[PDB]
Amino acid sequence: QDVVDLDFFTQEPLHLVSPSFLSVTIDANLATDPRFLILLGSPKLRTLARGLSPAYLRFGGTKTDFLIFDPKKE
Amino acid sequence: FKNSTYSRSSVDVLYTFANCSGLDLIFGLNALLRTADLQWNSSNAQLLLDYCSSKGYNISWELGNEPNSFLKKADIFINGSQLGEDFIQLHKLLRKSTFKNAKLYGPDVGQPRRKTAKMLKSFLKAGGEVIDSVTWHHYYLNGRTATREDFLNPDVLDIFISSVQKVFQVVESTRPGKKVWLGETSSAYGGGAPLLSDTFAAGFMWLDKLGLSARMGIEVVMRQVFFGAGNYHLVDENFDPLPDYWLSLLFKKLVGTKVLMASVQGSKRRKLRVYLHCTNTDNPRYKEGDLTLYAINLHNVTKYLRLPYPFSNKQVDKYLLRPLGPHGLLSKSVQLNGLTLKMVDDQTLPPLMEKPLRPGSSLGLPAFSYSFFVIRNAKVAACI
Ligand SMILES: *[C@@H]1O[C@H](CO[C@@H]2O[C@@H](C)[C@@H](O)[C@@H](O)[C@@H]2O)[C@@H](O)[C@H](O)[C@H]1NC(C)=O
Ligand SMILES: *[C@@H]1[C@H](O)[C@@H](O)[C@H](O)[C@@H](C(=O)O)[C@H]1NCCCCCCCCN=[N+]=[N-]
Ligand SMILES: *[C@@H]1O[C@H](CO)[C@@H](O)[C@H](O)[C@H]1NC(C)=O
Ligand SMILES: *[C@@H]1O[C@H](CO)[C@@H](O)[C@H](O)[C@H]1NC(C)=O
Repeated sequence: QDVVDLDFFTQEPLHLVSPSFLSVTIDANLATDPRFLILLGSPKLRTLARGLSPAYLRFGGTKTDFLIFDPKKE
Repeated sequence: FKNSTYSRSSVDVLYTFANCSGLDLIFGLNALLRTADLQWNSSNAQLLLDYCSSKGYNISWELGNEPNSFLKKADIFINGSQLGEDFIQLHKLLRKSTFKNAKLYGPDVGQPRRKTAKMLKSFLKAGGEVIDSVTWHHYYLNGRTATREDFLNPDVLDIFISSVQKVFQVVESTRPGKKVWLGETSSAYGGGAPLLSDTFAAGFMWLDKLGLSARMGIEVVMRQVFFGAGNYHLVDENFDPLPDYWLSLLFKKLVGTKVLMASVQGSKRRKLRVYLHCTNTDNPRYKEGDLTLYAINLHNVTKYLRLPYPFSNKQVDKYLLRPLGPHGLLSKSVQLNGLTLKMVDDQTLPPLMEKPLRPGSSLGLPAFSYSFFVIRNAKVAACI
């Protein structure tokens, strides 16, 4: 037999998640790719990104702790 | 891993991408910049904060990634107490900046092994007052050794439950009521499992992680990665969406912020996994009071789900996801109710089309599949 009965608790919310509950990362190592500007400039990628709004975008990764900001760089 | 520099240009590309996509950027700062006596040297951060202020960028911050493994990665050990003090110093810098109300999250520790739990607890004692959410990371498997069977194994899925409980034990003991975020998470570490992390089979883990996170009190889950080198990407190198992207989109369109509970009657809760939320109110088709059930079937046969009173006769919409062949669960293409999901063009996501079921019918869930079901006119007051 492959029929299964479900029980539902519906009296009150048990938790409240953020509207941004499903969020995403971009690994900090992607900033070392020579093509970073082309990649994040892609209209196609931006369209896919917009689809997941609202969401946090975490820029971070193992490389976070090996990245130094240089105001002089081109 | 070696030090590397990044430019004002790189910052602008990142911010622009986030801002034009309706995403809220969180930027991780380098925590391995230490002084003589191993305090955090904040001066490089200052330069970045100054630049972002001048450009008027609205950004949230983190400091460090997986500090539990700094000894392995950089041969430097930073304990949790010190790390907490470092966050206190960043918090002072943010408060003196033009966005003095910017959010700060941390410490982005790995899953709670004994040594990591200790670091997290000492960090929350020291620095827990100035963080807006506690971030930690979780992975099920090693991408090098993960198998297909591992991706389908309820015992592997179940391991996440204990990690969540352990994190909440640490948090309740130090900063009770502080929000808890998964700050980096995926199927498998080391960049993902080749030919598994980018397939339909990846969805069993991702959808279950979402369900459990929401059910257990995790407020935000951050998927490693949206786009990137790792196989666990939502979007591949051609800017094409993989099955987890489509699952993530569907999840977002259907699932509301109020979390409820579902469970299956009987001693076998392992292979049929069920979650229940209020329906996302911003969805134009549905109304206040509707419910969104989602279910994963890890059995090798179809199961038929019966809804309890008083929902047993309601109109239900099905949103069943199944792979496009010939590669089965290892497919990188997915069908929604038998229609392949594909972009309409570079600017246009397709509509996500429901399949209305006969009122009073049991909900069919084929073997090795996942589906959402919206119960229309459920009239649940907790959702309204
Ligand atoms: C199918 O799975 C079996 C174990 O699962 C149980 O039996 C099947 C037929 C379903 O009723 C399921 O709900 C049960 O939990 C295995 O013993 C069997 O080898 C599997 N068949 C295959 C791989 O062909
Ligand atoms: C998170 C990290 O920030 C990313 O930059 C990595 O690309 C990502 C990944 O590995 O794909 C992820 N790193 C997680 C590292 C977890 C390793 C766990 C090792 C467990 C060994 N001991 N035991 N048991
Ligand atoms: C902090 O870093 C800068 C640049 O690396 C260095 O010149 C400065 O002396 C450091 N400060 C301390 C207190 O070590
Ligand atoms: C943690 O490290 C700091 C800085 O090196 C040190 O002074 C302190 O004694 C350590 N704390 C504990 C609890 O061991």
